[PDB]
Amino acid sequence: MVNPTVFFDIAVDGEPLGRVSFELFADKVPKTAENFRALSTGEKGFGYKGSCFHRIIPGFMCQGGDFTRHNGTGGKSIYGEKFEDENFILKHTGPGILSMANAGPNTNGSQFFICTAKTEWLDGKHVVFGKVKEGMNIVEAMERFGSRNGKTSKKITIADCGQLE
Amino acid sequence: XLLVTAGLVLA
Repeated sequence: MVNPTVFFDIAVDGEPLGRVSFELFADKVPKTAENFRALSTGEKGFGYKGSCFHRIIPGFMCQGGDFTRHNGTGGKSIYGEKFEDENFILKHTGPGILSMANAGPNTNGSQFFICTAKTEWLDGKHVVFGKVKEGMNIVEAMERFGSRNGKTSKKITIADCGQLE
Repeated sequence: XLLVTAGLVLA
């Protein structure tokens, strides 16, 4: 088998920016990788398509995945509202790391963040499950619309998404 | 600080 690859087509105020592809580490965190994969295809009847990155802090990360409230308070996994921290084998080693947002131990839903720098203080607390495969330049472009407090100056949305391989 | 939470964003 091979690790699945998913893509997001990002738009800024409705204008297409570009595509970012991610490799999901199903071989190390199969349950977490599967949750993200299924939310990207929308196969369970809900998902990331049309949602926004509600919090972007330059030099830190881009956060998104709240497809229900769109403000950081919502979203849900494909296993129910929340699921356990699978493992902490992988670390936040640098730009491009894909990791799960949470509200403490065992509270994974649908929210995630893409790191734009090494964030070692999150190691052991947030489950790393993938990495940017192509399109890191689109992620860098995304940062331009963020701020120190996280509010974006333009609406950044996932116009389309799905599985490539 | 620099955390990534869902609901109560901390310092």
